[PDB]
Amino acid sequence: LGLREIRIHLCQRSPGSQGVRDFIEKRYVELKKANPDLPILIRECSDVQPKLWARYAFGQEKNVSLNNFSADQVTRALENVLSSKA
Amino acid sequence: PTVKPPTARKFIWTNHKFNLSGTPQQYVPYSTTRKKIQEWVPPSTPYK
Amino acid sequence: SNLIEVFVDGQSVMVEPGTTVLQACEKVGMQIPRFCYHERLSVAGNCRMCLVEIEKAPKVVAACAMPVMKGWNILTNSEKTKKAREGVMEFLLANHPLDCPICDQGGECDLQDQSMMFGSDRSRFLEGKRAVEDKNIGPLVKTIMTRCIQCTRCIRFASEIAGVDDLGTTGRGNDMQVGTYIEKMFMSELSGNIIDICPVGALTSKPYAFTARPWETRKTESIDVMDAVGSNIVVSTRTGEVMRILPRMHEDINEEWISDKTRFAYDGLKRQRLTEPMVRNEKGLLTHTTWEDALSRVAGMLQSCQGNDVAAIAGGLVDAEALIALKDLLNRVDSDTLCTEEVFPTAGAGTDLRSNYLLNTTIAGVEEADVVLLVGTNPRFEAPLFNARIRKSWLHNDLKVALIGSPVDLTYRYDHLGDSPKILQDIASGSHPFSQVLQEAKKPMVVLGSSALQRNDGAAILAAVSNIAQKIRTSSGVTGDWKVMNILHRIASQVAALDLGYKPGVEAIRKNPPKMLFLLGADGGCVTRQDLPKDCFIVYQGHHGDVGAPIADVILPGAAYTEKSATYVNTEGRAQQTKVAVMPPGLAREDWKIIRALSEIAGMTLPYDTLDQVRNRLEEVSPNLVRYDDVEGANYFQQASELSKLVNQQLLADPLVPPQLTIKDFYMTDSISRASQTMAKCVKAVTE
Amino acid sequence: TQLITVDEKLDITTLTGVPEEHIKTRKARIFVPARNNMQSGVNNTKKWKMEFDTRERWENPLMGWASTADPLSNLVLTFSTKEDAIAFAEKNGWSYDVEERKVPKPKSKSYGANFSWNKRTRVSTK
Amino acid sequence: TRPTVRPRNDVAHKQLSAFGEYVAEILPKYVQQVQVSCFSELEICIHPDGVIPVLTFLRDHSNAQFKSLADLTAVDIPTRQNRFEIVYNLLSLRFNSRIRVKTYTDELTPVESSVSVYKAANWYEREIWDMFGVFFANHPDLRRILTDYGFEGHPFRKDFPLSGYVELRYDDEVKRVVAEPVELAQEFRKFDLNSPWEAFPAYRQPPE
Amino acid sequence: KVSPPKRAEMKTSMESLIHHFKLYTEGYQVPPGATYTAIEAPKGEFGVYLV
Amino acid sequence: GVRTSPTGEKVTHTGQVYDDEDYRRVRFVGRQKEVNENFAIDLIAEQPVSQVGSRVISCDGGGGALGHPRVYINLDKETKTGTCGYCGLQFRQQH
Amino acid sequence: TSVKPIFSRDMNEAKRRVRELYRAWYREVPNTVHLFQLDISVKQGRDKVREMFKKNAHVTDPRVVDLLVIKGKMELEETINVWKQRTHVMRFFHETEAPRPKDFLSKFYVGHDP
Amino acid sequence: RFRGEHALRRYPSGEERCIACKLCEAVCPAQAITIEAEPRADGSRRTTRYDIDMTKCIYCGFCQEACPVDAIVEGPNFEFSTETHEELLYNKEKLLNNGDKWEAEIAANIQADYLYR
Ligand code: SF4
Ligand code: SF4
Ligand code: SF4
Ligand code: SF4
Ligand code: FES
Ligand SMILES: [K+]
Ligand SMILES: [Zn+2]
Repeated sequence: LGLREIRIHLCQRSPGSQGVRDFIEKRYVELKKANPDLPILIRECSDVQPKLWARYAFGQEKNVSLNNFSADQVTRALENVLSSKA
Repeated sequence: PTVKPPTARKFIWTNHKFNLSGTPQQYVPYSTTRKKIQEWVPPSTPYK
Repeated sequence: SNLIEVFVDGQSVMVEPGTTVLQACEKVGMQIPRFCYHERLSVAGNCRMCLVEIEKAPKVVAACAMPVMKGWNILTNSEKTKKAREGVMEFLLANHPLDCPICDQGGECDLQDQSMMFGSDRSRFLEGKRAVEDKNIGPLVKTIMTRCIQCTRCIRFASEIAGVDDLGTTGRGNDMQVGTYIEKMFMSELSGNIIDICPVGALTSKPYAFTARPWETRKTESIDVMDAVGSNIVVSTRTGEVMRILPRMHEDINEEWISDKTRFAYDGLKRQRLTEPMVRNEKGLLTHTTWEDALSRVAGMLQSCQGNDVAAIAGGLVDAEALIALKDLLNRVDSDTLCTEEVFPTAGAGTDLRSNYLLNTTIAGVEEADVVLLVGTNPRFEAPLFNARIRKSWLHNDLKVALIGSPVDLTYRYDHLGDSPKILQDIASGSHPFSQVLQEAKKPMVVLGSSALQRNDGAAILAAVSNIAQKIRTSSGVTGDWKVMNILHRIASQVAALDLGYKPGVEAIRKNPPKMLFLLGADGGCVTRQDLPKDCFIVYQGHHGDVGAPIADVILPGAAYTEKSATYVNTEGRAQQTKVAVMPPGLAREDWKIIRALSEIAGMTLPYDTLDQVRNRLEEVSPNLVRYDDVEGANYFQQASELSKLVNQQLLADPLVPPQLTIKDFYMTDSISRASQTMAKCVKAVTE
Repeated sequence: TQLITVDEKLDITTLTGVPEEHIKTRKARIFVPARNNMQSGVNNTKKWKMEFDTRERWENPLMGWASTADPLSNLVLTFSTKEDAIAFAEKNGWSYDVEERKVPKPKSKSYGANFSWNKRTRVSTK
Repeated sequence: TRPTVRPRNDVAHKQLSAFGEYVAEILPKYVQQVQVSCFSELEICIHPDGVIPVLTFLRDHSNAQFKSLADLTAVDIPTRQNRFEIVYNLLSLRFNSRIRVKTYTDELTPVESSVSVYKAANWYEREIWDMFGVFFANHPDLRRILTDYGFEGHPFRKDFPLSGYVELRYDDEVKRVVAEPVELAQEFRKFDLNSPWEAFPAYRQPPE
Repeated sequence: KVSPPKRAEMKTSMESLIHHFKLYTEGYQVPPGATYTAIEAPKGEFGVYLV
Repeated sequence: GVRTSPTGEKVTHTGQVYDDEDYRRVRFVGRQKEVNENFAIDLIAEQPVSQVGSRVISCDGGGGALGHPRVYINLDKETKTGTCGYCGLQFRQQH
Repeated sequence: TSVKPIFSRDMNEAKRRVRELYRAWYREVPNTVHLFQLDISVKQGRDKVREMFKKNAHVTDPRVVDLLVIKGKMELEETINVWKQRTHVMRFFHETEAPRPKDFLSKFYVGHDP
Repeated sequence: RFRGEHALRRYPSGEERCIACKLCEAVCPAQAITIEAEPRADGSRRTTRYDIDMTKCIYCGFCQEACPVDAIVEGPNFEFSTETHEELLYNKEKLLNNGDKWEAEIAANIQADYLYR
């Protein structure tokens, strides 16, 4: 019936999350200026793989692998999940 | 002890008791410590 | 290379200049006996136990106070070293009283241990020993001054770390007594740590006195939850009963010290417990019942509610496992109304980035700074070990401390800027020279307490301090890896709740009134039944029945922090795990087990049944909660600064008054301390 | 040749005679024990230790002792190195967690700093 | 030094060191270490693959004549990969000497039986199996000798607890004694008695 | 340090009370080393292998 | 002198009395609860206070080797009488 | 990784020894039932033998299953002669044991044991 | 020197000899002695629970020599066979009653024997 939260995991130093970092350094703020009541939790770690977890209504959750993604591919996947509302 | 009586004390028994095992006056073990964990007493008045 | 080579027992080793003999002997893995030396206190050099012999030198030197030089050979097992050790031991045991059976230090006494290891086996003292008059220095530290050896760790601890300057050495010669010369009640936030550093039984723990013996106690390591520092502690237990709490050697947080609340919370931990589930009967009184009946009633009321009609409140002593279990259970019913007792501003970035709700540098990062600004906090009571670290940096690294708020005592000297919030507008503009002071600072630090955010202008204060921090960092010549902005939390479960996606503050509950409310240890009494409608199925899930239990409709007993393997995150974002010391009393069970069984009754069971699977779910939500003893850097300060400038609030004229001012308010913080007769005795003793 | 190349996993869980309840529901802990803070000795912090989590111990209804039902509550093992303890934990099929050795950092001590001319590290009394 | 200290022997130390050198130079295939203790006891640490020849040498040489077998002891040290230490004790009646032969063996690898050298070990190592699980190949009759028939596991291993896993009690419903999970009336109180101070400086391990 | 002192001297001297405390609670520290000492029991050779 | 809780069961010198709702009292019916009629605190409460003229007194419990180890008691504080830690006797300075 | 074998050089010889041990046990089970005047049937005892044989079936190390074959052969030899009593035979059937809870709800009700 | 039934002695002033130092429970080879202590009303360090399991005890006399105040004594009584198992599980009160019963001969025995110790 609708998404409720977005969770984006990354690493500080690894290159595989680097493009994901290139999203956060560029286009995150306008995202928080676009959906102010939608919590997009950014979680940094040390050696984890890039990932994108979305929670929907009644506990439904989907997973997207953001491994070795560039900034524009991350933007495409994230606009897909916010515009999905499955 | 008719010539070497024992030393008189204030706590030494004046009546020797034999083995009372099997009698109603036998020994029963029990814990000598009080309750360890206390319990929360619910209030005596309703929440209305 | 400036390092020099010295010799111990014919073996070469490479040490730094300025390194004493004892540090080199510890570098080669040996322990020279000592009584007055301490690795965290200044060198006194008076016990004379550490005497060793340098070869080709006919005088013994004190290994705790003699710097080494190149070419020195140290003989730690020669004849004259053993003779000196035996003589010093005989002199120490000459006037020591025969009190070993009735002394709590027995079994862990330094004097007995090194008397067996290095002393002789008989006493030649045929005279009459001395007798020292006892003293009464408080209701926590039992004092018997006859057993003291004048090691003067009391004096250095009171003058250097606690900084109270009350203890002293009165008199001359063998009649000199370690005391205060008057009936002075020595009370401080770090008093009980002197019981750690007394090598003899002169100072003992008064609640622990004549209760146990160290050889029959099992030690279980755990984490403190009373404060948000995350103190690594150990619990000594005896036959399934919690006896005493000691610190642990963790150099990054609580090096070997703890606060008095952690040291004496166990008496409250063993009183006023909840041992059996209770439900309201027809008369409205709380009456005992079975687990299945209470769970069935809660599930039956839960299945009717949907949407915003159900909400939950997280307490200050609830682990992340129960938090994620309740979050997923309330997400099974499609309810995001998850609230915490402590209020944090969600304006702008909010809880998304981890940079704006963590102590971003380190607890130990204060050792690296030179200018520290405190805004609206009293760290002497909210986080005593953080204030101890600040005092250590102020003593050794010549740190500069300035505080905004009421001029409280912080056991050192600082710069009191003021109490109105408008002073931040004087700093963010550049009117006062203190702005230039942090501009010229190489490693500046801005610390904002979480008690100031409890006011109605927390967003404005956070925006002002973030503006100050990002004005300093983007203009001054800072390295970049240095994190200026820091937020000090005073609730153990606050960081774990914020990392889990909870909504801080109770605003979402008073906005839309829920018909069924969870109280996961909501002992603060943040919302009364008046703010809620006429019929609410309030369910309390906690160990101590303090505030929410008399108003709850169903009471579910839980496990305390010593009775479950629990994940807690301190104020700096470091995850830690507690261990099981004892069992919950009666029918009380672990909290996540209760939530999972409730979902199994309700027909919305979660896909985990064991604790490691709960930790796997925690890793799925956020990995930082499952990698223990590791601190992850919280980046992206500029994005949070840009998001904080979108909406601007107005700072009010209310002075930044912390809720704690004196030592009286320090002992009354949580539900565990509210059931402690030791803390009641401390409050009574400090209020006279 | 009288030697066989076996690359199979070294598992002897079925040879020790332990019931299954105590090889899958238990958590082995490998750690260096903390120094007792009432003593300055560090001789007990040189060997790694393997321990098990404490299970339920209740009170005897007759006389009041600590009656337990866990057979491994008094089983603490000593190992010289971490990897050997890890191998012994993997060998018996126990799920295990390891805490790192918390070495004390090398402090900088100086007797002269108690009598500095202008620094804040002067001793108020001696 | 004189009244309250045990006197030291040096001629026995010299003779034991000489015989240890002689043994180590006479069987270089299997010997690994030779040590003489402070109280004049000779210990030979040899490879397991020479369990049969070396002892047989000590049984049949003119200069050894270790005819008597005193002990067959297994020591469990869990911190090694070969956690079992099989130790033979031999006594020579002609030269009046005592010797100790040590070998290492883990759980799975077998060791050849020393029945053909000393027949007393035909019982002794049998008990070793019943206490340790160390299999002895080519044993004539190897089975349990001390524990119960339905006993699972080996008790003397250091991971085995003090109290067992089962207890016996008589039930009238089945008219039989039966095994139940162990539930003690009082838990065995573990006493922490290790001193936190160093005792012997000459026994100190080098740092890591 | 090995044999406990007398009862008359443990109530007068400090060192005797300390050594009585540790011997009857902790026990004396035996140095590492394995020995096999055998005596002539009336049945035969009785030996103890102590480690 | 012992006390009497109102369930009919005697009071031990420690202070252990089974409650009215405790079933363990069924172990006492048909038998007796063995307690000590000589309370130690009451037995030492009638001992006189020894008045000495020395600042430091020495106590060994009487009989030499048949008593507790010798302990020295300071009597500087005139507010509180110096009480021996082993035997419980108390000494008072005349001055 | 090269080790000394016990009796079996590879997995096939250990499987053959497992087969032979199971054959001998299946031969013995009626005689064991008759000798001790047992209360069980023959098929119940054979079901117990199969249940042990399949419980101890998730290990693939040839030395481990070789040691288990040797221990099972000792068990078989002890049942060949009259060395065990009725108790040691009946110990495999946990009859007087109360059935422990298995699901999460009953385990939550009875205590803290996971 | 006969070793028999355990008993708890008293001072010649009415006060109990034991000071709850827990040496006897640490030296006991059979762990038959259980001690639980708390500081009582007058501040003296005294026992609250002193349990001796006579079915566990091996009558070795380590407690009577480890005791620094001669509180616990292996007394002279040997005719104390019981008809029930729990009657051999002594608490503090039974031991104190045994001491009060047999002090008139335990004092004489320890007076005759103490010069050998
Ligand atoms: S502090 Fe003194 S009385 Fe206490 S155990 Fe140590 S030596 Fe004995
Ligand atoms: S009371 Fe203890 S810590 Fe204080 S000076 Fe004396 S021995 Fe040192
Ligand atoms: S005689 Fe020995 S076994 Fe018996 S209670 Fe005393 S110390 Fe324990
Ligand atoms: S040894 Fe003596 S004084 Fe110490 S606890 Fe035992 S009976 Fe009491
Ligand atoms: S440790 Fe050096 S004199 Fe005390
Ligand atoms: K102390
Ligand atoms: Zn006295």
